[PDB]
Amino acid sequence: GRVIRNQRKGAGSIFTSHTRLRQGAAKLRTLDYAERHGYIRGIVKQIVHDSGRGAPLAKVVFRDPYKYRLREEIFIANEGVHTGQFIYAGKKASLNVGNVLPLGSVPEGTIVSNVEEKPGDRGALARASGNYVIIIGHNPDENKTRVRLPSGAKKVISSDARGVIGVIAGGGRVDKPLLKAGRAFHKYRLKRNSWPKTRGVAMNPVDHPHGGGNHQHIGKASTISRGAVSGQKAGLIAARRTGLLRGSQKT
RNA sequence: GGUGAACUAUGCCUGAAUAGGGUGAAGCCAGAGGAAACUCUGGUGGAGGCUCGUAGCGGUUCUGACGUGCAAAUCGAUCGUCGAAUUUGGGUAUAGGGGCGAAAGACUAAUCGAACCAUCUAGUAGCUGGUUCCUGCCGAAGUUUCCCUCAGGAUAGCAGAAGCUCGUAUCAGUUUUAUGAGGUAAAGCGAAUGAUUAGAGGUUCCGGGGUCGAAAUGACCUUGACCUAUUCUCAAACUUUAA
RNA sequence: UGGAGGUCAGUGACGAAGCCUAGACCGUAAGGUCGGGUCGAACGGCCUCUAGUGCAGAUCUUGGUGGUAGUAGCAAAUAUUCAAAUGAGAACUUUGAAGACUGAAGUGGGGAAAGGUUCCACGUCAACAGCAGUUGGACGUGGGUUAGUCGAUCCUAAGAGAUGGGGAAGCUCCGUUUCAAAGGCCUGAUUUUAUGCAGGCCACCAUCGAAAGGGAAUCCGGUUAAGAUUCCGGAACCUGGAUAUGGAUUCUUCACGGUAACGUAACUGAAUGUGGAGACGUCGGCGCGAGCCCUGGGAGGAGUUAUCUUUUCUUCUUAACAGCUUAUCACCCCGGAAUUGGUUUAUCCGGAGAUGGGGUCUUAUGGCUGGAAGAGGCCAGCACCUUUGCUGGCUCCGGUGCGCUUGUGACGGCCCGUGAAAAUCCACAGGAAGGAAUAGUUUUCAUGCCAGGUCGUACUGAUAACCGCAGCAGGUCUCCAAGGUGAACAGCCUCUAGUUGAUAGAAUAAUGUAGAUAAGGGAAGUCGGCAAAAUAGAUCCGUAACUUCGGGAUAAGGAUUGGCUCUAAGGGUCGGGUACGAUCAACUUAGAACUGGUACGGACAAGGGGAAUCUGACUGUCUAAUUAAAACAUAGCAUUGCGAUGGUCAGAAAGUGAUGUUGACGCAAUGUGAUUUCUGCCCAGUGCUCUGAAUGUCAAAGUGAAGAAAUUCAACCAAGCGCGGGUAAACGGCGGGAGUAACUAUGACUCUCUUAAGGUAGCCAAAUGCCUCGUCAUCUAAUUAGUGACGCGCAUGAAUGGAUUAACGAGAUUCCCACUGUCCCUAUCUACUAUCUAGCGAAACCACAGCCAAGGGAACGGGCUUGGCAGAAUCAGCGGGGAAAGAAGACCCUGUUGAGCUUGACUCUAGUUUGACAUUGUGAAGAGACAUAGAGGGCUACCUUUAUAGUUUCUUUACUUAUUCAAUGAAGCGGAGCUGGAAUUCAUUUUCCACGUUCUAGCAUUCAAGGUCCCAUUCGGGGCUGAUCCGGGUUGAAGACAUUGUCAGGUGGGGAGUUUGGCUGGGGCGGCACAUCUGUUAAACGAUAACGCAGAUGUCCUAAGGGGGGCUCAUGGAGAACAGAAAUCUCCAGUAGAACAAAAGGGUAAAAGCCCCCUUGAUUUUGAUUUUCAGUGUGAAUACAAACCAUGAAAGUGUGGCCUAUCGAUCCUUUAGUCCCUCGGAAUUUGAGGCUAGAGGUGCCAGAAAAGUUACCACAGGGAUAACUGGCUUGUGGCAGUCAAGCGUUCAUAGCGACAUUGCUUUUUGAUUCUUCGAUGUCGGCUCUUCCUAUCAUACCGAAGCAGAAUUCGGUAAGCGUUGGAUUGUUCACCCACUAAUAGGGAACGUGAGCUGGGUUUAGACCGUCGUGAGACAGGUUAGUUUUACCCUACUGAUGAAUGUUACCGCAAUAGUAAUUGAACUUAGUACGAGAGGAACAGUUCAUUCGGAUAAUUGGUUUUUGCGGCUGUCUGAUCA
Repeated sequence: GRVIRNQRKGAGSIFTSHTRLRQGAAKLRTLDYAERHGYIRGIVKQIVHDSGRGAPLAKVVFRDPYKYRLREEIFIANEGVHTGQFIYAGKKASLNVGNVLPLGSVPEGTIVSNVEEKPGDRGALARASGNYVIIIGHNPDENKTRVRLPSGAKKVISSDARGVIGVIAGGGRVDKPLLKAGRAFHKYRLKRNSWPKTRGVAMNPVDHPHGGGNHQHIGKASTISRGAVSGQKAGLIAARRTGLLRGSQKT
C-alpha cells in the first residue's frame, strides 16, 4: 500500500493553514506588572471579522506604562463589546463584560472566555464563537480555581490565569445549514485543505485500510487501538464505545 | 546513487475572462377587505452553486470521418455546461514505496498496480533461437535407480577412442542329448471352492391347509425342518490334470 | 585464414595483393594451379609455432539494395480568371483588371511566454518549400533594436534562505529571531587631531522571491530599407543636488482672513508619538462622462445620373502639461418641523436638527484659454531629370439616445466566503533649538542652475517564425472591436484592414465520403427509432397529474405573423396683472381598412411531445488516449479521539516540524449520503474500550545454597496476555421439523430441537429469484419485453442504511402521438474522390511462388500422386482463397520466473508501550529485618507484635542547584516596611493593603515640574529628594520526576523480505496410483504399465517371543428331571470343511492349532549373504563364527512374532559405553570437545523451515496441454432395416408394431489430443451463392381400413419454391397470420480486411450470495476504440500482340439456360353418395413468385439553378 491521506498531513505541504487574511494571533496582553497589582485601561478601536474564524476579534489600544507609546492588542471579541468602549485589565479590574480579570478574582459562576491555561500564556480555553468558561469554585489554599470547559471537562488551574468576562461573539454559527457544497467550499478555502473528503471505502486497498472489495465495505472493525501506528489509524481511534448515543453520560 | 510538478494532480500567492433572453425570491409602495388577528389585488424590486442559450470549459452519440491519418487521439455533425465547487496565465510548494488524488489505481513530461537516468550488470534462466570447412571409419538413446524429480540432473545401460595381456582363444540371442523348474493355453466341474437348469423316494424336528375336527408317529401334496442318484451350463482374482 | 620462428640466397613496378571471367587442368571433396581482363606494392611455397581462424539462417549486428511501383496517393479550411511585364522557362513571381473570402470573440491592428535575426535591403535558385518556382521564414552578403519619464532595477507576497545555535560519521539537515555582547546625525570636538576625547533617540536583526501585484516622472507632430512614448522639432514633468533674487523680523519675533465648514503665494519647528495614502471581492440597476455609433446645416473632394429624394461615400482633428472654472457625496451658519415632510428606479433620512434659505477644495468629469495651428487633415495652383519644395484657401456650426464599450459616481444584494504585504510619500501632535546697525530665517511661495548611469527595445506570436521529429487541420495567455438584420460580440450580408494561401488539367463509370429528395404505407426495419424527419422565433389564448408549494411549465394544446395606407395611447423644455400656448422629441405597444396563386419567424436562425418504471436527491467531479455512469463529491445525518507536558500526523536527528495567526460553535479520524418517514433484534465471535483480589503467565536488572568458580530459582515479579464489564450510525449476524378449523385447501392455533439474536417495519421474479420465458391482470393479432399485482424471498431488508420522493439527469428501460427511406423497395440529384493525364512519389509485406478436383499426407495442398487442363502483355473493380498482414497468445498450462494487493502465512521491522541501570544531588515512618515467642483452625512453618551492636520498606514528604517547560525590549521579585484600615496587644509594631488612577472614543514623552542646600545664576546649572531602604535570583511553572542514553519484554500488514508440493487422459476440485504389502491383470522362469480390478499398512503382542510336553479342530449324529435352537456331560463320525493379531495368498494335525511347565535367543561382538538394487542407502533376514544363555531326558531347537508388509540420512540434542583421548607454556578439579552403539524425524516416506489473491497484471516458454474448425470413433443423438407377439371390430404386415436384432449418418453431444499457443478473429443476425436428400409444396404414379371430398403409406423425382410479424442477443423456442408449402441439412458449426456488435469475454460501476481480507461467482445488471488490400490468385466486366494485311457477312465446338404456382367461371351442384357432403380431364379469364426488357402513360428525382415567387444584405434608387 501507499502512504494514506491522514499520514500525508504531517508533512505540511498543501495542508498548512491559509493565513493570509488573518488579523494576527488573538492574544491577551502580556501579564507584565500592572495586570497583577492593579489594572490598566484600554479602548477597543475596532471589531473585525477574522477570515477562517467564526468569532470576531477586537483591536484594543493600551498605553505603555514604561514608555510613551500606544500598544495595540488583539483580543477575541466577547458578545456585547462595542467600539469606543473601555476594557480594564488586571486584578483590580471590575467584573464587567470585556474585562480581563484573573480567575481568582471572580466569583463562582462567572462566565469567562479566552482563559489562560497557565498565568501568562495569553489565553487558551473557550476561544471559539459562542463558547465560554464557567467558574465552578476556588481553592485559595494552594491558590487555584476549578472551571468548566466548553467540552464539559472539569479542570483546575492557578487563580492567576486571566480571562475575558463574557461569552465569545458570533455564537449560533453552526445553527444554519450550509445547504450547499459551495458554502462548505468557501468555508474551508480560508482554513486549510481538508475538504472535500473521499471515503476510504471508495478507495483501493493501496490507498486506504478501508479500500477495496467487490462491495464498498470496511471489512474489519473500524475501531482502532491507541497503540496502532500511522497508516493504521483510520476509522474510530481508541473508541470507548460506538453506535448512536442514547441516554446521558453523566455530563 | 541521482534527475524531473514546461504535461498533469492538489494547496497557496498574484493577475485576467464570461452576449443576449426566460423565470421572477426578499425588501418596498398603493389600494381593497376585516372588530381584531391578519388577508387579498396591482405595482416595484432584481435573488438563485435557477433556467434557454453565445465566448469559454468539456466530450454524449453517430459505435460518422480517418484509422500506413492533418493528428501516437484529430476532424464533422450531435451534444453537457455556461456567473460559478467557473475558466485560466505567471509565481510558489509537495518527488518515487515518495507526492498528489471530489477516488479512475487516476495523475506524477506520449512512461504509472510504483516515473525517468546511470551504475551494480555481460544480473540468473532446468526455457526459445542460433552455433561457421571437407572426406574417411565407427556409431546410439528415449530404458534402470535416486532427486520439490515430471520441459532438468546424477547414475547404470547403449557409443567412440586409447589401448593392454597369446601363435588356435575354456566362447555363442542356435540345435542335440540328459536333467530340472513353471500353473499360462487347453481341459474339468456325475472332482474340492464358488456359480448354476430341470426332473427322480421317503419324513408334522415348531410353522401353510383341510377326510374326519388335538383322534395316537393319523391309507396326500407344498418349502425338504432329516435323503442320494442323475441332469443343462460356467470362473481374471477356482481347480485334480496340464501343453 | 590472420600473425610468428626457420628456409626457398622464392615471386614482383618487365606488375605483388585484390577483383571479374557458362576459359583450362588437378583433387571424391574441402580447395589448389593456370589462361584472359582489370590493377598498382607488396606477397607466396615448404618445415614448424600461434590464434580474436572458416557462416545461409540467430524476428542476428552495421551498412547497402530490391519486388511492391511510377503504385497508394498528393481530395478539410467556397475560387479562381484575363492581360501585361519579368524571365530559357510562368497555373503558382510582380503590376493592372475582374471575381471572391475573413466580416471587428476577423484571415484586422498590437503584445505575454517561447523563438533568435525569422526583421530589412541587395544578389540569388544546387538543395528545401511532398506539383512548380524567376518567389520565400531558403541560399550568400550586409544593414538594423538609440530612454531620467516605456520595463528591469526598488518593495513586499506565497515561499526560499545565511548568520547565532543545535543535530548529522559525513555529503549536509533543521532553524529565521531563535537561550547572540547583532543600532545614525546635529554648530559635540570643532589647530600631533577629524572619532587623540564625558555631547541622544533607540531596542532596528540578514538577504533572495512579481518584465500581469505596489511603484517618482512624457506628450504631440515628423522622421527610416528596417528603431522609436527612446531619434528630430516643439511643449512638459519627476528625483537628486550648494549657494541666489523677488514678498516678510531692528517700535508683537515665527501670517492673515472667514462667527463656521474653510480660504490664500508663502506664513520656523528637533526628539518622540500618532494618523492617512499605498490598499484592494463580486454582482445588479440607476446617473454622469470619454471614445465609438446615428443625424441636420454649411464648406471641399469622389461616385451615379436613358429616368429618379437639396443624392451615395468621404475630410472638417486637438496630446501631456499650466491657469481659470466646473460635483454627486460630505460638512458649516440661520427660521425649528404632525396636517409628518423631503426623497430614489430601487425606502431611506430628520429635535443626534429635517424641509427651506445661505454657504468650500482636490483638471472626479466637462467647458474656456494657454499648449495650438505655426501641427495634422481636406481641396485648388505653380515646380518639370542639382535623390527638394513654393502659393492660395478650408479646417465652421450644431442635434439626438433604454445605443455599444470603457471609466467614474452614488447606491443596493451576497457570504459559517467579508475579499494581500511591504517599500514609499505626506499630514498631524509637540515645543528641543535659533533668531536686533543693512542682519537672522522663509530653498513645503515664485523664478533661476546642473545631472539623471546600467541592462532590454528588430520581428513572429502562429493552418509557416512557439511546442508537437515538419512550413503538422492539434496545442498555446491577453487588449481594441464599424454598418444592416435581429433579443443578441448568434447566423447571414457588407465597410476599414488583410488575404485570395492549400499540386493541377480532362466527360466526371462502379464503390465510397459529405449533402439532399421521394408516390402509397408509416418502425412492418433494427438488439434498440441507430440515423434522419418532425409545429422551433415572437404575440395572444390555454395549460393536467403530482409537488418539498419553490415548481412541474415553453406542460399538453390552439390561433396569429407579409406588404401597404391609416388610427389611438405613452414625453421633454417657460414670462404669472390677483389654467394658458407655438415650439421641439423617440420608439414601444394596440387597432382598422386594403392587398396577394392563403403567402408571410418566407433565407438565416430555431424545444418534438406525452404516459410510466429502474436509478442517483439536486449543481458539481473522474478513468488525458475504448467506460461520464447508477461511480466520486456534496449539503444533511451519525459515530470516534483530544483541554496543550494534548489528539492526529511528519522527521535520521535536532534548542526540529504540519494542524496552529488554532482551542471543543475547534482540530483531527471515519461511515452514511438532500428532503419525508423510519432506522427493529443480537456484544456469542473478531475488534475497540474500561477495570484491578492475582495458592494465573511473566523479560532484563536486582535479591536469595557451601568448597572453586564459571553456573538453576523465587519474587502484592512492569506492561502485555489471561480474568471481568461496556460497545452494533464497530466489523458483522439475524433458524428448522411436525400436527391442527365439522367439504377440500390453508393454517389463526399447537408442540418439539435449537441460536448471540433467529429478519421487525418495509420492499420484491426489483439493477438483488436459481427454478424462470414464475402465476394472474393489462398492454398487442401475436409480447422470454414493459407495467400492476402476488407468493415459504436459490440469496430482499433497515446510516454494510430500509421505504418513499417533487425537481433534476448526454444514465436503464416500456408504450403512445407526431414524424419520417429504418423498412416494403428501391430510385434520382449535387460536390469531393476513385478514373485518365503532367509532375511528385512512399509503405505494409515478401522461403520460393501463385488454376483446379480428388487422393494420400503433421488427419483442410500452390507445389507431392492421378486426373481436369493449359497461349503473350494487360485495365477497372472485387472481397472466395493466400489457414493474407499487423504482436515471440494478453486465454490455458508449465517454470522450483515475477510483481501489485491481502491476511491468524513464515521471518523480521520503523514507531510505540513497559521495566532496569545511567546525568538521579539530604533526612523520617509497623525497614517482607538475623537467633530464644499467645489466638482465632473438621502445642502445627503468609495475618497490627516486642525484651539483646548493627546499611533496606509498602511509600508519602520539611528542598533546589542538575535536568525540563513558558514569557519578557529579562520594569518592578523577596524581605524590611513609611500616615492609616482590621472579628483588634494587656507595654511602641506580633499579618496584610492605598504605595493614594472606572460616568465620557480627549491628554499623558524632552535627566520632570516642584522642594532643600551650593555656584562669577556667561547657551544657566550641580547634589539630594520627588520616585524609601536592603538582597543583584529577570520572572514564573517543574523537579531529582520527566527527558535523554543503553539494554530487556509487549505491540506492531504501517512497512520489508520470502514462501504459498507432486502425479494427473489440460489445469482445478476429487483421489493417491508419492514409502509400502496380498491376489489378479501378468501372456506357466524373472521382469513388466494405466487415476486397471479386489483389498491391506504406519499397528498389535512379556506373550501373540523361545524351548519342551500333552492333546485334536470346524461341523453333523446319537439322551436327560425345570435343561430348550444355543449352559453341560458321554460316545460316535469327521483331510482340517477350524484355529493360528491383522489384508490377502501360501503354510501348519502325535503341529505351526488348543492347554500346561520353565524361561527371556526380542541378548553380546562384528563380519558374509538374499530381496528392491547402482548390485548405493534404507527396511526386512537367510546361514554361519566367537560368547553367554533358555529349554529339553536327549537329539536338538531358539539372534522376536509360521512366511510374504508394518518404516527413516547429514547437522544438532540426548543417552549408554573401564576419565579411553584432547583442551596444544606446565599442572589439579569443574566444564567443553572427541571415539563406539541407540533415541528424538523428516508419511512429499534418499529426508525445505512456508498463506492467499490478481477481472490491474508481467516474463520465459509450451500446440509436450485445455478453450474453435478439421481428422479417428459413434457410446449418446438422429435416421433406416430384418423377425413378427400384438394393435388394427371377427385381419400381423392399409397403417402400425413389443421382445430382440442388423445397420446407416456425422445436421447432437461426448471420447481423444493429431494439427495450430513467434495468434487460422469466437455467438447470433443481416447479406449472398452453391450443394445434399433423409420430399413440406408443386408433376406423374402405385397402395389403403381409397365408394365422394379430405387424408394416410409408398415410388420416380432436389426441376422449382419454401414467407410476413410480437417477445428474446439469442441458435433454439413460442405465439399471431399468410398461398401451394411455410422440409431438413452442408459448404472452416459457409460467410467480421462483407457489415453489425445486442451477447459472451479486459480495464469503470452496482446488487445478491460467498470470503476476515485482498477478492470469487456457468448469478443478475449498466457503460465499454471492430485496423490494413494498391500484391498474387479467383471472380465480374474491359483491352489486346501474334500463324500476308484490311474490311464485311457468317458458321458453331464448347460453356451457360428458366420459368413458377394459385384462384375463379364452365365442367357441375354433376359423377359418388339409399344423407351430409362433394371432385376430376377438356375449355376460358385472371393472379403468386421469378426472369428479360422498355419509358408511351402515371409516379419519383432536379445544377435544365429553365420559369416564377419569397427573405436578409450589397450594388445610391429603378431595372438588372
